[PDB]
Amino acid sequence: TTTLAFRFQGGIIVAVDSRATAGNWVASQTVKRVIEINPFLLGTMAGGAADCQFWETWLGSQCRLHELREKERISVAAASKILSNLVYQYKGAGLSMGTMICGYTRKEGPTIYYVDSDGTRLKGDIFCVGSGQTFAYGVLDSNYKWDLSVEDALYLGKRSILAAAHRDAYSGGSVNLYHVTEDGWIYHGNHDVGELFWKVKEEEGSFNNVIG
Amino acid sequence: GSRRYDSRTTIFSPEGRLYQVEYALESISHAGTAIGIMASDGIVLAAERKVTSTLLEQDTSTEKLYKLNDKIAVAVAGLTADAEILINTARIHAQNYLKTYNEDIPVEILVRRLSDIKQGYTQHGGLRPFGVSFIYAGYDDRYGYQLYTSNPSGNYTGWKAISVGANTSAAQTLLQMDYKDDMKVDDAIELALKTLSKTTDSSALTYDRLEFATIRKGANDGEVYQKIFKPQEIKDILVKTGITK
Amino acid sequence: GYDRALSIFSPDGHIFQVEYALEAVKRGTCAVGVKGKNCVVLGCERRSTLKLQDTRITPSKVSKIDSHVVLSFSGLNADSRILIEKARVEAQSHRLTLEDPVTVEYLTRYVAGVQQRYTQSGGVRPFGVSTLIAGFDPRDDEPKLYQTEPSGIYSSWSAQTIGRNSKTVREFLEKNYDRKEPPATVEECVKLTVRSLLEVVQTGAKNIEITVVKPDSDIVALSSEEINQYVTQIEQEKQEQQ
Amino acid sequence: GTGYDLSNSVFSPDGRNFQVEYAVKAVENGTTSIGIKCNDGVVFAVEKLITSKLLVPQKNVKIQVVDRHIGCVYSGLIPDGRHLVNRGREEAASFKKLYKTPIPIPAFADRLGQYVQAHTLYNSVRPFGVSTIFGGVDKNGAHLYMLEPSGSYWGYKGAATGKGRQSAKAELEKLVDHHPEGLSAREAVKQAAKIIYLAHEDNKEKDFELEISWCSLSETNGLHKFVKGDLLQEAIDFAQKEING
Amino acid sequence: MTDRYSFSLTTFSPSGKLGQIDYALTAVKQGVTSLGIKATNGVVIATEKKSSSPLAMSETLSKVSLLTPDIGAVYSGMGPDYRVLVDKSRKVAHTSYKRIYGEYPPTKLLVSEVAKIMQEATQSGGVRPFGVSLLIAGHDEFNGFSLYQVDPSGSYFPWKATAIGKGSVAAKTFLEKRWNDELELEDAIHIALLTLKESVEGEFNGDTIELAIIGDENPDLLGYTGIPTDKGPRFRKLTSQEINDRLEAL
Amino acid sequence: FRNNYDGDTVTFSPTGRLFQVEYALEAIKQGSVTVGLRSNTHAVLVALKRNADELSSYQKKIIKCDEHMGLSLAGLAPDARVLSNYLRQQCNYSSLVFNRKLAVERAGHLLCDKAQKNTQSYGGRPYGVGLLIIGYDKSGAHLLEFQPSGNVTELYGTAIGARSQGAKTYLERTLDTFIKIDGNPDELIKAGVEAISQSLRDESLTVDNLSIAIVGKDTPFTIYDGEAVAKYI
Amino acid sequence: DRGVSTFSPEGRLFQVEYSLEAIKLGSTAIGIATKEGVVLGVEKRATSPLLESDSIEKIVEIDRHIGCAMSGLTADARSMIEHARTAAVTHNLYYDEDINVESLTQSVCDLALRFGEGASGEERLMSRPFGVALLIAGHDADDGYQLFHAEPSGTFYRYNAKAIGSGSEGAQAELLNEWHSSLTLKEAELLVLKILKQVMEEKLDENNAQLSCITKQDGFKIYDNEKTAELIKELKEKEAAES
Amino acid sequence: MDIILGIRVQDSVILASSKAVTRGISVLKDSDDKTRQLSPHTLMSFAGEAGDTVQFAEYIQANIQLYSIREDYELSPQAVSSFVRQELAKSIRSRRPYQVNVLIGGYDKKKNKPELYQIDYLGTKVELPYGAHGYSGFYTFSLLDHHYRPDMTTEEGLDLLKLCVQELEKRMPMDFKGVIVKIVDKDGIRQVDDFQAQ
Repeated sequence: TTTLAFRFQGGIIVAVDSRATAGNWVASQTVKRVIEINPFLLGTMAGGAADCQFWETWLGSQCRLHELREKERISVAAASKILSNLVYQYKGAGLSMGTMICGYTRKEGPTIYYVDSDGTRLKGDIFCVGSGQTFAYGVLDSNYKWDLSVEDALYLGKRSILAAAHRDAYSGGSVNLYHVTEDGWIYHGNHDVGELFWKVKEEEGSFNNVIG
Repeated sequence: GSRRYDSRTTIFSPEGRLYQVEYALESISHAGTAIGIMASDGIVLAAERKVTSTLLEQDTSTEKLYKLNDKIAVAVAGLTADAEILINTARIHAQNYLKTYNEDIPVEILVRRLSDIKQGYTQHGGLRPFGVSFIYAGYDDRYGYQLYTSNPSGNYTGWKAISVGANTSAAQTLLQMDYKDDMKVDDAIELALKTLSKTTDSSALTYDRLEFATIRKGANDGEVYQKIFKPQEIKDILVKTGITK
Repeated sequence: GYDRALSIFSPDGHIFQVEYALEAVKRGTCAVGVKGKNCVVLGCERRSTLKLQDTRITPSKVSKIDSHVVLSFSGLNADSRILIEKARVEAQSHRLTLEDPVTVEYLTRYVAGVQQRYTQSGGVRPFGVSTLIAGFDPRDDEPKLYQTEPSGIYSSWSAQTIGRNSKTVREFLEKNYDRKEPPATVEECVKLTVRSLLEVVQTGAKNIEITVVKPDSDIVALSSEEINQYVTQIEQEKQEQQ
Repeated sequence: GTGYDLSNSVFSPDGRNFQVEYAVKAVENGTTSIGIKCNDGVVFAVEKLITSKLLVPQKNVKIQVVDRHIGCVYSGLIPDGRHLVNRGREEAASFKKLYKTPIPIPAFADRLGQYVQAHTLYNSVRPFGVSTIFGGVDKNGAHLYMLEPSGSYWGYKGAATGKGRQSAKAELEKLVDHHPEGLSAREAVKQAAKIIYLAHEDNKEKDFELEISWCSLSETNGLHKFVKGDLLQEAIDFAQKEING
Repeated sequence: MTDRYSFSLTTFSPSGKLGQIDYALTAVKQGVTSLGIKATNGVVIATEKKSSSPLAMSETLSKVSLLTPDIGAVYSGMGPDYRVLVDKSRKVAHTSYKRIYGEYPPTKLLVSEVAKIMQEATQSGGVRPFGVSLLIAGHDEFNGFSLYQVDPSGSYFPWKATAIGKGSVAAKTFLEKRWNDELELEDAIHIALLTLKESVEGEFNGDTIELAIIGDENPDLLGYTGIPTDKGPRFRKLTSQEINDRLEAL
Repeated sequence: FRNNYDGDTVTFSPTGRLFQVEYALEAIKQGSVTVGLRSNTHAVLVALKRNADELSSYQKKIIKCDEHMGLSLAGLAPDARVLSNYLRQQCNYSSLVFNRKLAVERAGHLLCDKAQKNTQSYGGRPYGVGLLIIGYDKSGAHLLEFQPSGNVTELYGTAIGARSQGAKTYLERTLDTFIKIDGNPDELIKAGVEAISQSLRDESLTVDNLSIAIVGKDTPFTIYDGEAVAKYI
Repeated sequence: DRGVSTFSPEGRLFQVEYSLEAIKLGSTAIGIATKEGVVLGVEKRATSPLLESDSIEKIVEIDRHIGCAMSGLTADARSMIEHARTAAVTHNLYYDEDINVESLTQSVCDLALRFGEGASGEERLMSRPFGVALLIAGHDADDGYQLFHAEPSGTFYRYNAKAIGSGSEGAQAELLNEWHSSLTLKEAELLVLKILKQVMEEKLDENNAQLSCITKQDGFKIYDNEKTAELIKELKEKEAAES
Repeated sequence: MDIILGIRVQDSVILASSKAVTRGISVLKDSDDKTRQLSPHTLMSFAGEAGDTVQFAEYIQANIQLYSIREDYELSPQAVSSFVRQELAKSIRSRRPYQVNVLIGGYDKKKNKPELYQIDYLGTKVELPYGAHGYSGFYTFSLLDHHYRPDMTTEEGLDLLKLCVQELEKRMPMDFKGVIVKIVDKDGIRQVDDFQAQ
């Protein structure tokens, strides 16, 4: 499972894999990997299934409550910290969570917080979480450029995922792409790896500079 | 029934303050006097001892003068019983502050805990308030000398000379007049001893019918050295002023 | 016992405890807040005829809740301290959990809930103090002034007065300040506040204490000396009709 | 209106609070129940009043079991009776689990008894106001006990209560005196029916439904049973015989 | 059940009075004559222990209790009130000084504890004070010999010599003259006997009088019949025979 | 006098009724009238829904509590709510734990204890509500009358709410006819609408806001509302 | 004074009745339910020319399709409003769907009885019940648009119109004639204000009224002040042309 | 660990805190302030787990800031330290200890002297001119005792710290990518945005 999210001029690019397995045989090419808390917050699945599921709907209750009662737009800054503080209470209770708390509010701009079961909350432009993460990081890093267009940003994201898909076998059923904007998230379709592999291997010429 | 055997008197009067609290104030004004004088090279405390006789032990005059700290002491006006409960809690509060922040309690900080409990006593339970007023004598290294007072109403103020217990009006009137800010310990004592005389009507006033303490800079400290006088030391100073009364 | 009938309605619909609470306020000191539109001025009376005390051992009229949130009161001293302690715990808890320097309104919601709380439910008796909570919310040039009561209500208010001589200061705010068009100068806002509390204190500038709060933590309390120069000026305006 | 009628957080000048006295008075204007001790058992009977044809015969029952071999009927205030029994059950079960035996009647009596006494030493907890005729057989014989409002209980050999008490007690003592204690359990059923029928003569502006039960060592084989079928028809026959019919 | 009397049952008035206390102070006066002398050469306590029926024994009645091996107490007032407060007084003396600090309590600090209980049962609603006044006499190297009274008020004071119960004013007076700074324990036993003689006659014999002393003691009962670690406790209470014998030489 | 046996739950009378019981009995009458009748195979409740404001909309006031149980109220609605709340909880706990389906008598007894604990403290209270509970178990059909006074009798017929006595007198007469008629619904339902119309004497009868509720051997718990009461007027 | 177990002859505590009197002394709130919308109007009330608008609460959101109007004391309704938000939030967590108008109402009113040191599986600990009634409106998929009147006495009635206030007399009688099964959302707002100006003794303006409605078009929408004034100005023409 | 150094010059406390987190081959994050400002003349720097750090930090800042307003003055470095240690000593007994070991670099602004404190995750308190965490000190105590002796201006402290960091990156196998330097004095907290020989 390999998930990445990077901050750029147009908002946020969030790109994720999907894969469910019975053996090494791909049982379903399908499963969520963005838990859509509400349209303004995303939390991405890379932790325990139940842990992520339980606390992230519960996080949806604290956001909904804050805005209903206090009549104030809740920050990403507030969303991560509510989460981190409860996490430390359920620490050494058997918790496994690796999520990135994504939002793009009026008052902060695009903001991506990495939040783990250790309770750590870090702000960064670039966070990759997984276990094909080091390889996925490579593709992204060598072609990184903050000033970029949303379309070209999507193609770089999806090639990065592919790179990680090919080597690591815990990704690569399908890719789901989402671009997270101010007014909410826009889905950029579901792309099959079979068709996507042959184009990239020829096209990119990274690790493929003499075709292999 | 017994839901109507409730006194219902720890609720407000229309006078802007609880029944029991206002009535309790009267009780104070019918028990011993404490006088607090804050000087420019000490703090002088005088209290007139309520019952003095041979049947009592006359060599004891710590019956209302307790030091809460190394540099904070209080004077009681009210009844022994009422006092003791706040004394013990102020002592601990001193130790909690000391332990947490590595520094001694400031005089107002200490005052403020005691006063929030006094209010509390009527605010939770319905129980009766205290019957004690303190005049606090202390030093802090942020304002110089501080001399304060609290009452069972939970209102507190700072003053440069005040009296509480019986004969507040008479003593306060005289104090405001002779007050200076170039007085020394010894000039204050003389002053104190005059005031006490003018509020007590006697042939003579004796040294064992007084409880006295002053908190001066000292000459064994750059701090403040707390001197608790006992009858025989009261006898000496009475000669020194040449004020026999 | 004491968990019941401290507070109940009459058939006339008055509450006993609330009705005797409002009476402690009229008796006590005087506090007023006048808002500019880029300042908020809080003027306070502290009234003592007995002169044998200092200001530096008598508690201040304006207490800091935060550097950019201030609290003023009229009423019992004892009760007000209880309320002040909650507001500081609520400032720091908010900062911790939502990771935003405080919004002044939320803090009103906490102090007001407590005040509601001891009235509605027994095992505690109500408060006898009314408060003014004022400050600036971050990223605002617009002043905030609130009033909260022992009832536990609150609302936001352009100038407001409580305590002794509420009528007089009220008339003055009605005829000399507008909700529509207030002072736009800091100076004129100071002038107005002094004018209002001077008519009622029945002393000079040595028993009016002015504190001016300009945006986000900028607080300066003008001294007796500074107020006197406006006090002079005021006797001159009044001798155009005398 | 003395606090000896609004509270039981004191002792009275009459050694009992007025409200407990009043419980005793309300048992007597009530419904009739008896209890007949015999040399091998006990028999219970109660008068169930008929006020309408809207009531169903024996689908409302007043004699309720505790355990399986102790039968309880009571006269007086209905709610208080439910609560007493519910308690009676919790004791009985606790005893069976804990000691691995059905509970003795002097034991069972001390357990209910202490609980009736408890509700009579608090100023806001309602007294009981039922008199309970109860009993059964255990491993050293049959026992008939009667429990009162006030927490008073003794063993009985014959017991009577209610509206028709006077009449009931008259017939009942005659028969008990005549007999070694009550003769056979079987004979006692008929006799029991006569008393209840005889007591009904004291209230003919209502009808009755005769209800009997028994608990007998060798004539129920240790169990408490309702008295029905033939055995109920026979007791009726005997009753209508003597009281003319 | 609880929660019906949660208002205090002392309240103030503009005369400042606390109802319960004034009534309870009266009770102390109506007790039997008990006295305390500090002779500044020990401490001597005496009281009357007296029948209340012809077939009541008095050798099953004591008014002298040990609070700890070396602090003793005497009282006037209500019998029950004294036993129950004494249990609680015992409790704190034993658990909080002999385990925590490993030694017997200092008197004055024990005076603070006993006061605090009495003042507490007045401050808390639903209950009353104790209707007794105790005289707590003890000895320590650090403080010398000491004597305090603790009132029903929960106020305290020290008293060179005092008396409470019936014939209070006269008993204290006669005593004050006969009290010297430097006074011999035998003479101080006579003065006590003499006083109690003035309160009662026609039932005054020495075997109905119970006298206890702080000073002389018996090591042989403190498990130091053999070689001592130390001398140990200074309170030792007389038997009747010792009392009667001295009464003859009164 | 008044103040001796009013609010005071700990007191008694030589008669055993306090003021708080007599007011409670009056409170039942100030709710709307509801009548009960049963055979031995069915139990029926006929209840009038009459609004208490001009604009008010009709809502159910017969509440199904379980598959084999329900109640209708007459008296105070908050008081009615708490009891219904405890009874639904009680119904569940018996079914999970003992698989036990309640008979009316058993619930009743439970109900008496609950009121009883609240009449042993000043901070609780007695109620102000009567209830007619119907249920069909394996001992046939049942109708129970629950009273705040703790008097529980299981009856063939009754009425509670205002003007009880119209219906009681009719119900005691048609008694003999109705109890021997088994396996036939329609006659017992029709007879209930006639009974309740003798309770009324000056108050309307509504031909689409009557609500009849039935339980039985061949009937699981159905409330007929609106249209479906027509053919029994 | 008065016990928490001391009834009137009718079964009803002193304290319960007494709350209900204070309700009627509050401000006027009027709600009309059709099957095209529920319109809620209240008088907001300006207590002085220096009291700021929309700092006093009279139109509150329980949820994004659910509103309430209050009458009585404003702080006393706050404990209710809190409980109502909490009930709404929780039901949505558990069941991922909307609370019904009825359900929501019941949950608040169970905890508005209480009072005294009693308990029976219900925790009661208040000194008084609340001094406030609220008209709770919502729309739910099943029953559509509904209006419910909550009494703080633990009593609840289903309604198609109700008015409360000190202006209750005029407004309920007017409401009966005005009521119909459906009529347009714009006609309804205009008509509400008409009824309000009648029971109001003074000139009706937007600095003492706030309007609100509930739509299936876009959920709970407070109909704001600027937009409301322009309707009051039309009101002056239509009303002085029937005269 | 997280390499955390300190040096106390005659007027100031200079504290050096790693600027990177390195995950195999590449630096995953490389913008890392591993220190949190308590107050304008109280700073505390940290090493331990990543999560303990921020959770303790925020809890502690909030408490101190509450004390600052209630008592109406800025709490001493001495007041903070005794507070910090006492909380850490309790946590060890409990299921979850806060496992952050700290350096508190302060200006005592009331008597005008800089103070540096090393307080361990257990509660082991020391005042030091210079100190270090872990295996760092084997190599860098050998350069600091030898080449430095007290009463040396601030710039000399910068050059020494860089020499210490270079030797660490060379010879010890841990990898932490230099230091980001912060100076605590009466003028507050300033960033040294150079680390090139400073």
